[PDB]
Amino acid sequence: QCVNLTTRTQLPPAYTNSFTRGVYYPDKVFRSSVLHSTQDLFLPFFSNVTWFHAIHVSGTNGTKRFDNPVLPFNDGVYFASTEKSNIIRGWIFGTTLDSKTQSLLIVNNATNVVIKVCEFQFCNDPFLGVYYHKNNKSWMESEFRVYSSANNCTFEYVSQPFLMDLEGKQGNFKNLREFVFKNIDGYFKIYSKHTPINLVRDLPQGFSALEPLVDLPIGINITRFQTLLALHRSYLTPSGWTAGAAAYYVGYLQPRTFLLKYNENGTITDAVDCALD
Amino acid sequence: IVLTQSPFQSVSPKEKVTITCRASQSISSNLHWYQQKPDQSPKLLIKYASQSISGIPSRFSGSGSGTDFTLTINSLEAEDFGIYFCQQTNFWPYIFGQGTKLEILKR
Amino acid sequence: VQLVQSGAEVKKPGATVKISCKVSGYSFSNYYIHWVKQAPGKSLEWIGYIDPFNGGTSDNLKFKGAATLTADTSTDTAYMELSSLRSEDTAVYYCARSEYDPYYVMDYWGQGTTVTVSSAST
Amino acid sequence: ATRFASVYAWNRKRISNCVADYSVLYNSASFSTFKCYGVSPTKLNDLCFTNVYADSFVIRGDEVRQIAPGQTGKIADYNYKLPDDFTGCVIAWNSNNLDSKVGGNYNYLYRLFRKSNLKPFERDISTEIYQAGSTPCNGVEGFNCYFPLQSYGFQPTNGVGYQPYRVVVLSFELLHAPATVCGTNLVKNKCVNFNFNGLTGTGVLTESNKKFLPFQQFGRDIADTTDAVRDPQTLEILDIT
Amino acid sequence: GDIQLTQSPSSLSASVGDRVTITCRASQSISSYLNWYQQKPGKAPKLLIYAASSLQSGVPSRFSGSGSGTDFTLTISSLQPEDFATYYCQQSYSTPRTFGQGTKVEIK
Amino acid sequence: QQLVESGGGVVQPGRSLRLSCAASGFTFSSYAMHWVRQAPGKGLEWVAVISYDGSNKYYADSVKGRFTISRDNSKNTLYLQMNSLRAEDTAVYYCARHATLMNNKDIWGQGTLVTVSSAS
Ligand SMILES: *[C@@H]1O[C@H](CO)[C@@H](O[C@@H]2O[C@H](CO)[C@@H](O)[C@H](O)[C@H]2NC(C)=O)[C@H](O)[C@H]1NC(C)=O
Ligand SMILES: *[C@@H]1O[C@H](CO)[C@@H](O)[C@H](O)[C@H]1NC(C)=O
Repeated sequence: QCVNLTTRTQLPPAYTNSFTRGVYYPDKVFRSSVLHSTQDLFLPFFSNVTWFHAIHVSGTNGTKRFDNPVLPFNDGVYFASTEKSNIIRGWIFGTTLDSKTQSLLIVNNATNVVIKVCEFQFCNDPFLGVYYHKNNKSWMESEFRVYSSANNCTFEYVSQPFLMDLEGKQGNFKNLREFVFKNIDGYFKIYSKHTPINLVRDLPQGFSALEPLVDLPIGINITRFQTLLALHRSYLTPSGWTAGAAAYYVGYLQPRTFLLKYNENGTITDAVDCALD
Repeated sequence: IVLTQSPFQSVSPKEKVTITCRASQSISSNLHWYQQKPDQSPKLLIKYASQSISGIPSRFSGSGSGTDFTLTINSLEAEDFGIYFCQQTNFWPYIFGQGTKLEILKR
Repeated sequence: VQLVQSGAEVKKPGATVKISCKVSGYSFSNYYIHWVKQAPGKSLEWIGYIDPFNGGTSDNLKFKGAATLTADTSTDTAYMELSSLRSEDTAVYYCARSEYDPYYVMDYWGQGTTVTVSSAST
Repeated sequence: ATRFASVYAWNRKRISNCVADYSVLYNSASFSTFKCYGVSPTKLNDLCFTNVYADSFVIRGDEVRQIAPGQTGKIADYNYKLPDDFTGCVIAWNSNNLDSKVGGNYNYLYRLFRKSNLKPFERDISTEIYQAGSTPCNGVEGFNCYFPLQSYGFQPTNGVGYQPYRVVVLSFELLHAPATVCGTNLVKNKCVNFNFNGLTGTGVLTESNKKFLPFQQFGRDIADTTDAVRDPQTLEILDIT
Repeated sequence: GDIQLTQSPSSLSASVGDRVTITCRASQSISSYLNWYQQKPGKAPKLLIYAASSLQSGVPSRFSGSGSGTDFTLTISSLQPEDFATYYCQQSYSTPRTFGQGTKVEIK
Repeated sequence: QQLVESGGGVVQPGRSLRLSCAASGFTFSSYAMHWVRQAPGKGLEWVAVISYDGSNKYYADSVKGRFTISRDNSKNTLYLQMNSLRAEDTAVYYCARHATLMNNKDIWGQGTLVTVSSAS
């Protein structure tokens, strides 16, 4: 496969300000209405967050802009998206983005996400292709439009889908979805959340608590990555690609000391950075 | 996969005696029959349930049908009798016969 | 032709006994060795089979004495170590010559070795 | 499993990150030749492993004694090679009621020749022609050269020595990697030493109504003591006093 | 040059219960690399003997091969009413392979 | 288990006609495969080999017409293009295998007629 459409586009990365955001639970220990303080990797408040767009229509007619770059992992990574209609599935996290290293391949193929830690060959323009089988009338997902080779694989896992819809809501939710990715001490841990948002694009003032999903033996350093996509085929109209619109949020983590206020039920609301001002 | 034997078998010289080896559920055709003289090492009478080791007189036979394996000795003699065993075959461990003491009357 | 078994043992409960089965009269690496116990008033009991050339342990759990069989190939001996001796471990121990191939008779044995596990002294 | 391959292309399954059910292995007891190494089979229930290799194949009822770590004969010479220093167990039983079929079973194969003895644990799927004599056959068959592979002949008309064994071999190791594959009743209101999930302490365990979030493990108090823990086997909130 | 085969006789009209020896001779010394085939005219050539001295599944010992070197022998015994067909020998010693010209055993 | 052949027919001389033969039951891949010829009333004459386990192609020099042979291994199929035709090659062909003292794999196709003539 490795079908590719770079479609490079100009303009500066549109930034934003994470007000109170990216506060997960950095322990399993249940605490109630106490102020706990740790210095750990987080996304510090009032931070510069890049509102990127994987597919971006700027209207004249059509003009879908596929920009999503390979991005360094740096210290840690934060992620956020709305995507009432999912176009986002997983991420390619790795180092060489090639063989010679392992590869973190998260595919939330409906409905069983098959997390994969393997050695792949990722193409120049990787993303998940989706088509129509005509047998059983089902939309399959061609997974090798992402990567050519799959071999040597070190690890495999399956779970209930992290990406989840609700819909029926004609908006007013947008189903804002956040995922935090932190790679330490042999455990690369995943965090999640689902939130309604009525605002047009950017984030509210509310706090988002992210529980750890799975704590997995990863043992690889991931210095760079890119997201994944779900596109399809169309048929004769004046091939089809770039289903809907796609945009998401990315910011990098950083060691900071937060004071954590648990609730009577252990639901952290107020967190405060010490070094902020 | 456990085998069952009958506790004691009471017959006299010249009469034929049949001592069963009865295994729950499946059997393996092969089976191994053992003659234990009191406080003496049992000696193998029947190997494979179709053959007797060299030097073993011809009154000694073995066989099986269905879930059963018979030790069948013809023309008994007062010299011969002793407690009889079978051994299961394969199936991970071999459960040895509970044992059946052969008594011979007419003394 | 010859499996010679070490003298009888008497050991206090929970203790250990290793008994030897020495071999002669055939080719010692051409035959597996079964170890068989028989209790007071009770039947033959197979604890395990070993290999002369390698490990062969397929110990039926039965009475759990952490049993390990070792072959010393130089002397053509087979060994049986039985730990956590229990009041019902008091029984005669036979070693049994088996075929190297999947066939499994014991045609020739040792003579038996009695081990008494009793808190009472000899 | 329903379908084991032959020994020329034996299947290998790297297994880790799970728990061992070693009990029913011994409780199976329908298995012809079941031997082990490393340390005793009763001892291996808990003594556990970083990364195991479960590889299986089907061989003949006579050649299985060739399968032993450090022996000779065809299966260990050119087909499948146990190493010089080995840990695992050889598990062997008959599958005569499945494999050997009337009308003949010739699905199964093996390699009969190769120009060297086989390196340990490395299969040989290369079905090219070996040239025993010096006359080059060069891919096609001919003289001084034979075909590499051969079938077995399985029918239930075979004797007991010619019955197919589905030999599965388990091989083990130990590394800087942790034991990724590895094999007490609750007391309420009693001073009792304890361990939960490796967390250790001594306290009085009681029923408690404080309500965790699911992913959580411990509770804690103001003083960084371990105040409340959740029973892993049956989820319940247990105080520690 | 090529390896010549010599199949003799190239036909033999036979009767019930015979023991026909269909000879395939060779121009060179071939170890055992010779075969035999059943062909009723229009069928597929059903292999009878492989390596000139070994029987085949489905084919009982009414056929029986032997010979080596130059001389190879088809030992048909107790000739059956289905065995009357066109048969063939076969080298596999060198390249090119040649086959015999055929021997049609047929009802007298 | 089974071999199927491409369609035979009447072809003018000097032309070319690719021969397809697909396997079933067990693969082509691990074995070799052959072609042989039977003219009506004539003996079975070997034509050409294929050897997938390396790669090599041998032809009969008796009929040396560059009848090219190669594979479609992933379809268990084999292709020999009838090149440089001449009328005495008008015959039936078979897909073949030789038991070379090791195997018993001699499996034969159904047979299709190649015809080399200007008269259809
Ligand atoms: C993390 O992966 C990076 C590879 O991207 C490794 O960092 C490299 O380290 C060498 C020095 O040994 C530098 O010369 C390279 O420039 C580094 N890479 C980059 C991209 O800057 C590093 O080894 C890995 N982590 C660990 C703990 O080894
Ligand atoms: C964030 O970017 C703005 C420009 O959009 C710049 O003025 C500001 O200094 C930056 N701050 C940080 C912390 O990156």
